Amino acid sequence: ADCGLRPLFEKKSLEDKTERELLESYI
Amino acid sequence: IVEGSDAEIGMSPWQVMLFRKSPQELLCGASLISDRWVLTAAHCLLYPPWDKNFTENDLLVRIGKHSRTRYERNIEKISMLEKIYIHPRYNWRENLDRDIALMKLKKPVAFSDYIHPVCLPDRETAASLLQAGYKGRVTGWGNLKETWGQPSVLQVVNLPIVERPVCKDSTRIRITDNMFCAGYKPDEGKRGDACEGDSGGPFVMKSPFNNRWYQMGIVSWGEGCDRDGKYGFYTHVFRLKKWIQKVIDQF
DNA sequence: GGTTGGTGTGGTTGG
Ligand SMILES: *C[C@@](*)(O)[C@H](CCCNC(N)=[NH2+])NC(=O)[C@@H]1CCCN1C(=O)[C@H](N)Cc1ccccc1
Ligand SMILES: [K+]
Ligand code: NA
Repeated sequence: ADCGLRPLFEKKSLEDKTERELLESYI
Repeated sequence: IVEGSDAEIGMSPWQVMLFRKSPQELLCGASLISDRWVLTAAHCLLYPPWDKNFTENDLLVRIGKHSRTRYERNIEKISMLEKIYIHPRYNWRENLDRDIALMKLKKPVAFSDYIHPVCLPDRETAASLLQAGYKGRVTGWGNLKETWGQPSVLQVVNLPIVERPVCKDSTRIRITDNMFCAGYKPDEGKRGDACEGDSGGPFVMKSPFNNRWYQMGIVSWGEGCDRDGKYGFYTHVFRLKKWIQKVIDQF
């Protein structure tokens, strides 16, 4: 289903204020 | 949550508050994993050393929330529990091994912009995300500091997963494969931790492969909160997934 | 206030 995809973020193509910090940690 | 910040609206739509019927009080966090199932820490429900032993009728859940104590008219949804399942090998005597419980809602909850389930990891997602130095995110309405206080809205902090030998060396309490630890090292120059009242809430990670949020951990225990050289301990969701699947399949 | 603060031509929502 669409588990894990937030109506007000991923579904609207909007990023929250700190998720980039998580993405960066994988670098 | 210590040294975190206020959540944005809808940032954590799987966040669940566990609430005692009377006296009315916030007990714990929890997370929504389908329209009918909510995951939490077992110690939120059963902890004999503190005289806690709640069943279904003692409790309700509140889903969709942002304010800690205000009833958010037309946004939040309240569910009674049909049944509670605590992991049969939950060890409250010693180290909270297997600190995990499932609560089945009496009726499915309707999803909204504020209410939406998180994913559980499969073997591959867990192998690739659950690595030392990768960051996940913890959320809760628990204490802002060790007491030895309460936020007015949901708090969020991002924290790196810590190497198992560093976790093990930080405490005398016996660490198992059913736990992992997260938090900055003393010298790392950032801070943050979960705290009392945050138990049951999710440690989540955003997959860089499919853009979905996965719940990797449950806030479980710590010694103090945000101390230098200590780390927060989290129930390892993927390791207990055979039990989660067994209960949802059977019930 | 209220299943609920402090302010709303509401807000993450009426009157
Ligand atoms: C019930 C939860 O709110 C709380 C979360 C604590 C998270 N702390 C940090 N720093 N991230 N868990 C607890 O309070 C658990 C329940 C029982 C006592 N406890 C502890 O964390 C003790 N401080 C340590 C402990 C005692 C006995 C067994 C295991 C751990
Ligand atoms: K009002
Ligand atoms: Na620390």
